[PDB]
Amino acid sequence: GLFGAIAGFIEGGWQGMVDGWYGYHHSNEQGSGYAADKESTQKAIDGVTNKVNSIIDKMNTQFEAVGREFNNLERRIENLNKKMEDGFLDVWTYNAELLVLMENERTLDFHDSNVKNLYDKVRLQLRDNAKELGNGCFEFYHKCDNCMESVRNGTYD
Amino acid sequence: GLFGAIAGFIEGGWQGMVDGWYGYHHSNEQGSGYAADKESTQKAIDGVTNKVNSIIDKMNTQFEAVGREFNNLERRIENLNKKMEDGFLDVWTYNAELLVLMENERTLDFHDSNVKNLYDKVRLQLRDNAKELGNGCFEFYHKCDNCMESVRNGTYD
Amino acid sequence: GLFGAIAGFIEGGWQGMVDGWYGYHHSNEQGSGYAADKESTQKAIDGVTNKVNSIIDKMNTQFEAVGREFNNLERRIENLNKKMEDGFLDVWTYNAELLVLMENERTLDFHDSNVKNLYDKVRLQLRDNAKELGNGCFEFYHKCDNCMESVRNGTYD
Amino acid sequence: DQICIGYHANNSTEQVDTIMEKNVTVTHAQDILEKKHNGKLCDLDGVKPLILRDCSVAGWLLGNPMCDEFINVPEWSYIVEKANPVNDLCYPGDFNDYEELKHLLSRINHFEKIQIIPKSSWSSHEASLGVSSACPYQGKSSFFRNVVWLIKKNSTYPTIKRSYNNTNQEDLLVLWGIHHPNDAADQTKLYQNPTTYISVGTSTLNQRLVPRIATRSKVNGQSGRMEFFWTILKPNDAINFESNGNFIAPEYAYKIVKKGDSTIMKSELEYGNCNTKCQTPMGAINSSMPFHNIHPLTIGECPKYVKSNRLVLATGLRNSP
Amino acid sequence: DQICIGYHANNSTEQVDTIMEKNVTVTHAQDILEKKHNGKLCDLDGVKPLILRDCSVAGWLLGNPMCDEFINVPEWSYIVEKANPVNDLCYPGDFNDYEELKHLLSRINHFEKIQIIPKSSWSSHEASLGVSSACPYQGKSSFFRNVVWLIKKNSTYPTIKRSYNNTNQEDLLVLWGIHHPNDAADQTKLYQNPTTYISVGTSTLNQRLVPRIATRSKVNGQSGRMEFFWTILKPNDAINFESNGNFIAPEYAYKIVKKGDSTIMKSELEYGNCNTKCQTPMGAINSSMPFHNIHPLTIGECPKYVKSNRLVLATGLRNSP
Amino acid sequence: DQICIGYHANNSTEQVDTIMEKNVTVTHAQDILEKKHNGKLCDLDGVKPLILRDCSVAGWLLGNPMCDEFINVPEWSYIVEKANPVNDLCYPGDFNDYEELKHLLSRINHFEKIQIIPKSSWSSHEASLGVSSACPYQGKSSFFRNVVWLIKKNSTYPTIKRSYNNTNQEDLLVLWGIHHPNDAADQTKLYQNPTTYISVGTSTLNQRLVPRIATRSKVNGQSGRMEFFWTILKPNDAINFESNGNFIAPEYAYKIVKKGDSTIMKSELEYGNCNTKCQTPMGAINSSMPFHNIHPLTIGECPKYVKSNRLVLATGLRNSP
Ligand SMILES: *[C@@H]1O[C@H](CO)[C@@H](O)[C@H](O)[C@H]1NC(C)=O
Ligand SMILES: *[C@@H]1O[C@H](CO)[C@@H](O)[C@H](O)[C@H]1NC(C)=O
Ligand SMILES: *[C@@H]1O[C@H](CO)[C@@H](O)[C@H](O)[C@H]1NC(C)=O
Repeated sequence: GLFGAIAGFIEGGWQGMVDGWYGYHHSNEQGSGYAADKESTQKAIDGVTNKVNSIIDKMNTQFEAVGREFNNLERRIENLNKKMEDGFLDVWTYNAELLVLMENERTLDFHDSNVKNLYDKVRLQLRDNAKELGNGCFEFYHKCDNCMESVRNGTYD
Repeated sequence: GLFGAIAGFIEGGWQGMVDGWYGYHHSNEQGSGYAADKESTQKAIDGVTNKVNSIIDKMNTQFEAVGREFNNLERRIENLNKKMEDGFLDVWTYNAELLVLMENERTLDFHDSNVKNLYDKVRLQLRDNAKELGNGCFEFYHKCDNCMESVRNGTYD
Repeated sequence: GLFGAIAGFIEGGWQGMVDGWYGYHHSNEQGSGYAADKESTQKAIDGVTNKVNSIIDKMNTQFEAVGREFNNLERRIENLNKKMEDGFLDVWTYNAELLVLMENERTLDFHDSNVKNLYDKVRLQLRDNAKELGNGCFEFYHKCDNCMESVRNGTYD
Repeated sequence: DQICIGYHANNSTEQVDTIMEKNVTVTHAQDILEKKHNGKLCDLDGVKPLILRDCSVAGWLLGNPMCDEFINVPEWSYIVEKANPVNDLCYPGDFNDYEELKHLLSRINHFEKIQIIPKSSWSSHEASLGVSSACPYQGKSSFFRNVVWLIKKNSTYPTIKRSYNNTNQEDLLVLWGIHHPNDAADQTKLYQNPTTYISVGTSTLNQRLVPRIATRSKVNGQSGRMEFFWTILKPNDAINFESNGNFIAPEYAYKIVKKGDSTIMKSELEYGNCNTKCQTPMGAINSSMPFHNIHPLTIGECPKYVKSNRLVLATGLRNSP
Repeated sequence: DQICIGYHANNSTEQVDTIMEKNVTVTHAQDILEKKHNGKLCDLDGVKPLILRDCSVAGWLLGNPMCDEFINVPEWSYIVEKANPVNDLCYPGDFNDYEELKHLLSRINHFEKIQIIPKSSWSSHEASLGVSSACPYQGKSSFFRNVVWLIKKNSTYPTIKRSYNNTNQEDLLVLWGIHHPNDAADQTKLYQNPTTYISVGTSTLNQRLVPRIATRSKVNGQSGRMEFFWTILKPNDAINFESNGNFIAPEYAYKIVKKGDSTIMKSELEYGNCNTKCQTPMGAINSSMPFHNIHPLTIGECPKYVKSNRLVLATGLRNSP
Repeated sequence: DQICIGYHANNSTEQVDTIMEKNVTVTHAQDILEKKHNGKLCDLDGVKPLILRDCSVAGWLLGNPMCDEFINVPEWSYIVEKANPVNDLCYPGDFNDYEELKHLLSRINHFEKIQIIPKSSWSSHEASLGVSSACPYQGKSSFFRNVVWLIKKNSTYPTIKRSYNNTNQEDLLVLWGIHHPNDAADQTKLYQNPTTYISVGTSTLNQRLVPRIATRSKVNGQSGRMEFFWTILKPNDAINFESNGNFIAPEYAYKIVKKGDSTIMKSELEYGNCNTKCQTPMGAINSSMPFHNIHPLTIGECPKYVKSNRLVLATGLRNSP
C-alpha cells in the first residue's frame, strides 16, 4: 500500500480488535489488551460513507433505454437506434466499473494512510522514551502502568 | 488528509504568512516571524496551474447539440434524437462533475504532501540538535540567531 | 512526487543499478556496489503489469462505427447518424486520454511510494547505529563488512 | 512494556478489485448490483399491465374477434406483447404507420371505446355481410369488430358521405381501412363500380385512397388485402368520409383517457399475480441497490442498468491472512 | 528558540467538493462555470440574426403577405422563430418536406430573391385573380407573394408548358404548389377541366401531382388546401412544368448566396440591440469559463454546456477554522 | 561506511504525460496506440473483398454492361465502392429504397445469380430490342443485363401475367423496374397503350406502379427514366407480375448464399495484393496495440479506434537528468 503501514511494516491485522478499525494493543505487568482509537475510526467511517453516497449519487444521472419499433424497410434507423442504446450502456458500464476500481484503491490507501498517521502520532510522543521496534510497536524504557491510557490519551510524558 | 500534515499534526494554517503557501515561522531572542519557502511554493503553483489547464483542455472535445425538427408522424426519430442529445449531455455532465470531485481531492492531498515533504526536509537537518515537538515545530538545543536563515537555507549544522 | 523520495530527498537515480528498479548502494573498506531489492522490485512489476492489463481490458468495450448511407432527402437522420458516431468517439477518446493521464501519475507516485517504503524499512533497522545523512544514505557508527548483506537481509543488529 | 499500533482483521472472505490488484480480501464491502429478479410479470404499483396474450396491438385495436379478452380494457400501467403474437390482422394486409401508433400508445394509460358511426346507420349498403374465413369467431366467419365491411345493397353501391364531429373533450383515435381485391370480378361482386376511392378529411388530413389490384399469394386463405389507416381527431374537429366502395368504415373509436407514461415490453411471459415498484421484460425488481444488471428496458422506480457481472465497493481495509 | 513548518490560511469562505467530503473550505478556488447570460437576442460578431417575429420559415419563404418585413432580407448570422408563429401558411395546407428544408436553411446565411417566371408572362390564363380571404393584405384579399395562383382565361385552362434554365452560378431554391378544392364545382369554377395534374421535371426530379378532392373542416375559413413542394435546382439545369390546372406557379425563387454555418433557434424573445460572440435561445454569453450551464443550443465561440449547478476547482489548500 | 537506498536511471528518452506535468521522462513506457497502416486494400483472413472499381452496387446488381467484371462474383469479405463511381445507372433514373438495400448487403457475403424469367420466354412481346445509347457495350447500344426491356410485338402490347415461385431454400433478391417516357408519342411508340400500369404481388407486397410523364433534362442523352424496385422473396413464396407496358422485367435474380457480417467501405483505393486480419478504408492494420487511430470504420479483429495522436503509459519511474 502507498503508506507502508497496512501489510507493510505492520505485518497483519488483529482478530482481537472487534472494537473499531484502528487502535492500540498494550502489554505490561498488569496484563494486556486492545483498544480502538475512536477519533481516527470515526473520521474513517465518515470518509467512506460520504464516498459511497457520492459514488451512488453521481450514478443516478444515466442513460435509460426506451423501446422503439421499426418496420421492415427502416433497417437503418433501427440499427441506428440499437447502436445508440448499446453505446450509452457501454459508456455507463465502463463508467461504473472504473469508478469502482479506482475508488476501491483509494479506499484501501485511505485506511493505510489512517494507520500510518495514527502510528506517527504515537511516534511523536514517545520519541526518546521508548524503542521503535520496527513492527508497529514501541517498547518502553520505563515500565508503563495501565501510563498507557496516557499514550492513547494524547497526553504523555 | 492522506499525508497527515495539514490539519493533522500541524493543527492549522497561518493568517500571518501572506507570503506564499508553505514556509517557516521562527522565534528567538531577536524576535520572530514568517517566511515562505519559495521553491516548494513555486513547484506547487506550477503543479496546480498545469492541472487546471489540463482539466480545461480535455474538456473542449465535447458534445454539441444541433437543433433538428420532425413532423407529426416522425415521433420515433424525434424521440431518438432527443434521447441521443440528452445522453451525451448526461455523459459529459457526469464527466466534468466527477473529474472536478476527484481532482479537488488530489489537489488538497498534493498541498498536504508538499507540507510533509518540507517538514521532513527540516527534520532531516536538525536531527539531534533540536527537539521534535510534535506540532510542526522544532525546539533548539542551542540558541539560534536569525542560524535560522541557515535552516531555511538547506545549509545547517 | 507525493512521497518525497524520488527526485526528492533522494536526488536522482543510478545508472549503475541495471539490476532492478529499487535497491541499495553500499560502500566500505572492501569496496562498493549496487544490489537491487528483489522483493519490492517484483511487487512493483506485478502492480504495474496488472494495471496495464486492467487498463487495456476496460477499454475493449467501446463504440464501433458502422457505415450507413442516406439519400438526398434524409439529411436530418444522416446528420443524426453523424453526430451520434462522433459523439461516442469523443467520449471514448476522452476516456482513454484521461485514464492514461491519471494512471501515469499514479504509476510515478507508486514508484515513489515504493522507494520511501524501502528507505523507511532501512531507517527502522539502523535506528541509532548509523547517522541518517539526509540523502537516502546512512553512515555507520561501526564499520560494516560486506554486515551489509545483513541490512539488505532484514536481519541486522 | 510495549504499546503497538494496529488494525482490524476479521474472518471476512469478501473480495474487491482495484486497478493494480484483483480479488483483494477485505474486512467489509458493499455490493451495489442487484442480480436477482422474480421472473414474473407483476402489477406496477398496484396497477395491472395490459397483457395481450396472443393478441397484437393491431389485433387489439381493430378488434380481431379472437381478441375478445381486450374488447374493453381498464387503465393499464404498461403493455406486454409477445415477439410473434398469433392473433394479428386475421384478414391479411398492413397497418399504415403502425410503429408510430405504437409509439403513441407508450404515452397512453387508458382508452375508452365509443361508437362514432353506428352499424345500423347504413341505409343504402349491406353491413351484416362483411365477414371472412380469415377471421373466424365461434366457428363461423366473422370480421374485425371495430370496423364495418360495407357491401352494395341490391346491386348498388351509392356514394357514402358521412361526417363525425368530436364533441368529446379527449383526443379520439379514429381507425378505418380499405380493401384491395385480387381481380375486377371481385371488385364488381362486392361493390359493383369498377373504379372507386375513399377520401378522408379533417382539419389536417387530406387523404384519398385508391384500390390496388394485384394477384397475390393466399395469406390466411385470402388473396385480398385490408390496409388500415388512422388519425388522431382533435377536439371540436370533424372527420369527413366519402367513398364509392372498398371502404372499411369505423363503428367504434377510442377516447384517449388518462394518458400517462407507459411502455410496450416484449415478453413470452404471462401474468404473475404479484405487485412491484419496478418491472423488467424478464421479471420484476425489488432492491435498494443503486444498480441492477437484469435488462435495459425497465419501467418504475428502478436502479440503473449496467452490463456488469460484479460491482462491489471496498468499505473496510485489507483483511490479513 | 524554535522553528516551525506551516502553511497559509486566509479569510476565504470559498468551498469546494471532494469524493469523501463536501463543502471543504479553501484558501483559493477557481469557479469554471458560467452561470450568467444577458437574456437578450444579440448580433453575432456584428452580424444580425434573422428574427421572424410572428412569421414562420414557411411564412417567410412563400411570402405570406403579413410577412412583408422579410420580403428582402440581408445576410444573417442565425435565424430565430417562435414556438408557434401566427403568420404561417395563411391559406391552409402543408409544406412538403418542410423539416428537410429547414435543415438546409441551417447551412445557409444569405438568400437573394430573383424572378424566374414573370407574373405578366401568362397569356392564356388569369393571374391577377388568384387571391383569398385567408391571406389578407391591408384589408383586401391577397395571396402568397412568391407564387402565382393561375386561373382559367374566359372559361379555358389550356395546358401550360413552361421551362426555366438556371443561368445563375448559385443553387436555386425553387418553390411551387398545387391546390386541392373541396368539390367538383370548385374544380370547374377555377380551372374548368375535371381531372388535372402538374408535372415537374429536372435532371433528378420526376414529379406528377394530382388534386386530392375531399370535404374538410374550414381552417382559416377555407376548406381548400395548398400543398407546397420545392427543389434545389442545380446550376445549368432546367426545371420543366406542365399542368392543366391546380398549379400554383413560381414567380420568384431564391439564389443561395454565401451559405455558412448557422441555425434556427426557437425563442419567444425579440431582438436585444446588442453584440455577442456566443448566443443562446435564452440570452447571449460573455465569459472565459470553459463551461456554461445556460442552454444546450448555442452558436459561436462558446464554452461547453453542462447540466451542473456548480463546478469549482480547488487551487489553494484547506483553510483552517 | 555507508549504505544508501536508491533507484534506477537509464538513458531513456521516452516521455509520458500526467495531469500535473507534461513530457515527464521515464525509464520505461508502453505506447498503446497503433499509428501505422499499409495503405492498401487487402484480403481479409484470406477472403478477398468485392472491389467494384468504377461500378456502384446499383451498377453491379442491375448488371450495367460496363460492369461485366462483376457478372458472377465469388463470396467476398467486405465490399469497396468509390465515393462517386462512374458506371452507375447508365440509363438514368432512381433505385427505390437503395440505401435500405445497401444496408442489407452489409449482412451478405455471397450472392448466387439465377434465371427466374427466361428472356426467350416472351411470346407476345419483343425482347431483343430493349436497348439504349445510355448503356453502350462494345460500341453498340445495350441494356442492363439482369432485366428485360419488353416492347410491343407487331404493334400490340397484350397484358403480361407472369408468376415465379421460390423453390430455392435461400431468400431471393428480385429486381424489376418501370420506364417513364417524356411524352405520349414515346408511350405509343414502345407500348402502344396510352395508360398502363405494373402490379407486383407477393405474400407481403401489394404494388401498383404507374408511369410518370414529364419533360425533363437529358441525363446521359436520354429524357426517359428507369426506376428500379426490389423485394426479398421469401422461400415457398410466389411473385406475381401483371402489366400492359413500361414494365422492365426480371431475367435474373440473386440467391442469398452464406450471409455473414460484412460492410461496404468507401475508398478511392484499388486492391493491394495482401492479406490482413483487420482492414480500414485507408489501409490495413497489423498490430497488438489495444488502440489505433487510423479510421473509425474497420472490419475484422481490430484494435479500438480513438482520435488520439499519442497514448503512452508510464511503466518505469521518472528518469533523472
Ligand atoms: C410456391 O410453390 C411451391 C412449390 O410447389 C408450393 O409448395 C407453394 O405452396 C407455392 N406457394 C404459393 C403461394 O403458390
Ligand atoms: C364540430 O362540432 C362542434 C359542436 O357543434 C362545433 O362547435 C364545431 O365548430 C364543429 N367543427 C367543425 C369543423 O364542424
Ligand atoms: C440550360 O441552359 C444553359 C444556358 O444556355 C445551357 O448551356 C444548358 O445546357 C441548359 N441545360 C439544359 C438541360 O437545358
